[PDB]
Amino acid sequence: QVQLVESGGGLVQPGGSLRLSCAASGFTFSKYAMNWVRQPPGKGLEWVSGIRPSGDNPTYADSVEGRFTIIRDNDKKMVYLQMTSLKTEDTAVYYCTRGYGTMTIEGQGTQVTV
Amino acid sequence: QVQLVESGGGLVQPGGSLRLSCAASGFTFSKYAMNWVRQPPGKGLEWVSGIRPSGDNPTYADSVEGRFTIIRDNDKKMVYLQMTSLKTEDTAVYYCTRGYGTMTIEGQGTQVTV
Amino acid sequence: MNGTEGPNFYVPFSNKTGVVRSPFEAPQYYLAEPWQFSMLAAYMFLLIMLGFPINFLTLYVTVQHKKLRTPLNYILLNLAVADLFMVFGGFTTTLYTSLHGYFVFGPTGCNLEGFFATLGGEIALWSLVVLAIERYVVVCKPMSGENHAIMGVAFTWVMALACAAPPLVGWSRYIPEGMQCSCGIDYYTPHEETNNESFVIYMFVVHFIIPLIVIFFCYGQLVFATTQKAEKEVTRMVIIMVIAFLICWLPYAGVAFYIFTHQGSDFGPIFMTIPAFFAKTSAVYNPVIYIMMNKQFRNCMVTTLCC
Amino acid sequence: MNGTEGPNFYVPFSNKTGVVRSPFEAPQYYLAEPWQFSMLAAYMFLLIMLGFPINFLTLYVTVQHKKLRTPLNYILLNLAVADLFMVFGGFTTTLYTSLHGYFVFGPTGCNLEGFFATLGGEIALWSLVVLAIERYVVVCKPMSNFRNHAIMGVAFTWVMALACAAPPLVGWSRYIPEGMQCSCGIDYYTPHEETNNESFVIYMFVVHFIIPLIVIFFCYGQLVFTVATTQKAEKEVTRMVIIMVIAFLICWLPYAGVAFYIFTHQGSDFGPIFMTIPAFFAKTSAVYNPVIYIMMNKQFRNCMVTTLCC
Ligand SMILES: *[C@@H]1O[C@H](CO)[C@@H](O[C@@H]2O[C@H](CO)[C@@H](O[C@@H]3O[C@H](CO[C@H]4O[C@H](CO)[C@@H](O)[C@H](O)[C@@H]4O)[C@@H](O)[C@H](O[C@H]4O[C@H](CO)[C@@H](O)[C@H](O)[C@@H]4O[C@@H]4O[C@H](CO)[C@@H](O)[C@H](O)[C@H]4NC(C)=O)[C@@H]3O)[C@H](O)[C@H]2NC(C)=O)[C@H](O)[C@H]1NC(C)=O
Ligand SMILES: *[C@@H]1O[C@H](CO)[C@@H](O[C@@H]2O[C@H](CO)[C@@H](O[C@@H]3O[C@H](CO[C@H]4O[C@H](CO)[C@@H](O)[C@H](O)[C@@H]4O)[C@@H](O)[C@H](O[C@H]4O[C@H](CO)[C@@H](O)[C@H](O)[C@@H]4O)[C@@H]3O)[C@H](O)[C@H]2NC(C)=O)[C@H](O)[C@H]1NC(C)=O
Ligand SMILES: *[C@@H]1O[C@H](CO)[C@@H](O[C@@H]2O[C@H](CO)[C@@H](O[C@@H]3O[C@H](CO)[C@@H](O)[C@H](O)[C@@H]3O)[C@H](O)[C@H]2NC(C)=O)[C@H](O)[C@H]1NC(C)=O
Ligand SMILES: *[C@@H]1O[C@H](CO)[C@@H](O[C@@H]2O[C@H](CO)[C@@H](O)[C@H](O)[C@H]2NC(C)=O)[C@H](O)[C@H]1NC(C)=O
Repeated sequence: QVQLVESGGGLVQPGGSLRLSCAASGFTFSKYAMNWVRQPPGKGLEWVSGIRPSGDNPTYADSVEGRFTIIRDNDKKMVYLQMTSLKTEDTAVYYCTRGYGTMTIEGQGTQVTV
Repeated sequence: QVQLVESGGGLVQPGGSLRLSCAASGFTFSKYAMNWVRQPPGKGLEWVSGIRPSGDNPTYADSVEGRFTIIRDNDKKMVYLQMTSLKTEDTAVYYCTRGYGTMTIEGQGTQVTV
Repeated sequence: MNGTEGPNFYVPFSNKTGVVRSPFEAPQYYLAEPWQFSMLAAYMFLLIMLGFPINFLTLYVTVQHKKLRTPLNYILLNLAVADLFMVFGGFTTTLYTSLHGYFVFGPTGCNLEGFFATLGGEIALWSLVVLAIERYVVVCKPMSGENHAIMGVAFTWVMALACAAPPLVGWSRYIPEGMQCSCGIDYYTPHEETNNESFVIYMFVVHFIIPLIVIFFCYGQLVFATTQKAEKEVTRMVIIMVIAFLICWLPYAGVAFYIFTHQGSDFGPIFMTIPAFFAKTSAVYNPVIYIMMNKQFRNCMVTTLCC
Repeated sequence: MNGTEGPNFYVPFSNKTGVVRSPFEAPQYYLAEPWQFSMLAAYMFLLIMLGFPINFLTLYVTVQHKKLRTPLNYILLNLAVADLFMVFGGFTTTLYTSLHGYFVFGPTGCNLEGFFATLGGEIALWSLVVLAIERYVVVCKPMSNFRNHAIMGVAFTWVMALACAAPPLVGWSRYIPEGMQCSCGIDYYTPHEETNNESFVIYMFVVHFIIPLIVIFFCYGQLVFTVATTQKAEKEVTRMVIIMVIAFLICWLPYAGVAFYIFTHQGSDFGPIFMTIPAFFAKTSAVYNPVIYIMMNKQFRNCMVTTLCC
């Protein structure tokens, strides 16, 4: 029975910083990949970042190219998104999806209001 | 070059009467049938009445069953719609269509406001 | 309000209920039961299914052999060509339309269905005119081979396009028939501007009566050794080819006239669709005779198959 | 990302551009050129076109004649049945999907395509296992006076083929659009651990590939030292069993290879043409099998013409 926690996030300074979390539970974590996807208040979901099961090669969108950075912990079953040099348009609800897709398990995420 | 006139019609008493006209020009008139179709201000076209090329058998909608009556003049190329015992919902723009269909050639029409 | 006329179409169903719609927009399942549309596709599948192999074999075998260059074989190759034009040009469209229940392709989609349906019948008709004349020249011996045959085969396409092309030109028109799955000449609406009224006369005169006259005019001549036995069986096959053509196309041609005479009358979607789809057996039955009756061919067919 | 995974599907194309969509919703013309989808339908048409007549004739002729009741004919009728199940069950769906460019039917539409594609191959595979064992019993003569037994061995093929093809429909493993998103097959792409398709791929490559091929070459290895008139007819038909395998190997290896390649290199960089080419190539299984049965077996050919030329 799958359970993805969506810890980390809140009110942050324009041009500040914030570290997100995603505690995975109820599946072979290291056996597949995880992504980050956000919900802007207005437009549809933006695929933020992604990373392979091993964690070797992370991938980022052009929107958050270099500013954001992704890393995962296989032992603890966690996925992080260290967001730096934020912007007003980064305000969104962040979800951590499985596989390589924008299909969001659970919900709620984390309202990162910049 | 086809030309259907849309004479007859105007402001009428609730429960009054009115005789419509439809002068046909630019086709073999008696070789075709003709219909009457109205445009209610709100909903789509209502097929009012119809009649065969010979004029033997006229057909009326349940809406205007018995109240309205249709007749045509092959010699003069005219189609009439004697409307009697009118109602508020009879308020519409009346068109006289060819064939057996609600497809209206561009026409002046006749705004019969009851 | 027996039928429902539109710009493109004519639906044989009263729009008193309000249900009637264009067959170039939505499916026409209010006309007939939805399973009957599947039954069309089922029937129409088997026409395509037995269409290609029988015709392609008949096309291949005839061309492959340097022999088989008798007028009979030229015409029955010409049919094998036209029958494949029917299958791939026409039957494909109507089989797909039967699934959806309406010409989802559009008005142009209707033209394809009606065009090759018209060609198929006319190329079969004008071919029987050729076969009628050809046996008169040899049997009765009025005027004492290869090149002459190819001229008479080109004749069939010249006359068939005289019938099938003008609808596409815009004199007359192809319009969905019956269940709104097949297409054919407009016998329904006068559409005087299109002038399809005059075409129907032209068609029933030039592309029906005149052919049938020439056929029975030649057949009337033959009312009063071994090569003549081979002549007889092949000249008998010409009769069987006509017998089949008459059984096939009369019903559709009859209903086509019935509607043309009784325009705006009370007739359902099954009225026309049954003999219309029945007449699409023209693609398959023709070569089956050419195999069945003609022994000379059958032998060579097996030669090609069993190399 | 390299590929784009979804609930139902996995598209072998990066969704960096934003263009990627579900093949159970919109057409997948961003994967390959739209004419290539028409080329699929063209190819896939001819499979249906030559599928029914060759198989139906092979089905009819065999049943019509009271003769032709040798184990060979039972199996090659069984194929003629399965090949028609392929044509009407599978090929129809993929030919229609090729037109639209996506499974407009839906996830259930994908199951049909993948099911009869899996049956076709497995019923062809397990039939070659039967043919391998059958000629060992007669030629090498291990068991004397032991030739209804055939019908039991034909029922064997369907028992094993459904062991492979059914579970995806049950929900262990799954059928998923492959390559251009026109065919369907077993999920080699996503781990799908909840579905457990990872374990199925082992099960499939073990039980429904390796074990069959072993039994085939195990029997073929017996007739290495080996190789009256009925034995000449045996030889040609035993040679046809070899040609039947040779064809099967040429047909199914490429797809089976790519299936393994993707299973090994899950999430790697591979385009839609990678899998679709050998996948559609492997759908010739419906047509080639009977063509051999006509071509090589003289006994049948004669009877075929008898039925045609009544
Ligand atoms: C490949 O990558 C592309 C990248 O774009 C991706 O496309 C996106 O797919 C996602 C699906 O995961 C789409 O997200 C949805 O968009 C909905 C709106 O989309 C239309 O409208 C917008 C404008 O608003 C247009 O720009 C767009 O073109 C569309 O026409 C949006 O409504 C969805 O979000 C709502 O619903 C979800 C699910 O229930 C919910 O979780 C959200 O919270 C949200 O609901 C909100 O709720 C509040 C409270 O009730 C309500 O007040 C508020 O109005 C709602 N929010 C909104 C926005 O109305 C969802 O985000 C996304 O649109 C696609 N992008 C594009 C370009 O349209 C593909 O899916 C990827 N391909 C694959 C298959 O991998
Ligand atoms: C068989 O008979 C049925 C009987 O209804 C016909 O169906 C009607 O067809 C007419 C064709 O013109 C439609 O008329 C048009 O309706 C539009 C709005 O319809 C939608 O919105 C209304 C609410 O506003 C809904 O109730 C309705 O269900 C629809 O969803 C109008 O916007 C159109 O007006 C515009 O065009 C006319 C053209 O004459 C102009 O005069 C106007 O000024 C304006 O520009 C128009 O009136 C009608 O809506 C249809 N009804 C139905 C069922 O919705 C079939 O067409 C007929 N079938 C055949 C084959 O003939
Ligand atoms: C998309 O697929 C490609 C392969 O088709 C992925 O590329 C692979 O990336 C990994 C990680 O960087 C490479 O592994 C490493 O290779 C180096 C050099 O050989 C080796 O020294 C390391 O120990 C490690 O094995 C891998 O070689 C590479 N494959 C090739 C040959 O290109 C790519 O990561 C995928 N993209 C994503 C982000 O999904
Ligand atoms: C629909 O067609 C039927 C015929 O199929 C028409 O019925 C005929 O009506 C005329 C009078 O107009 C009678 O003289 C005939 O005897 C009727 N025929 C029979 C035997 O039913 C009918 O009128 C048509 N409907 C309309 C209104 O066009």
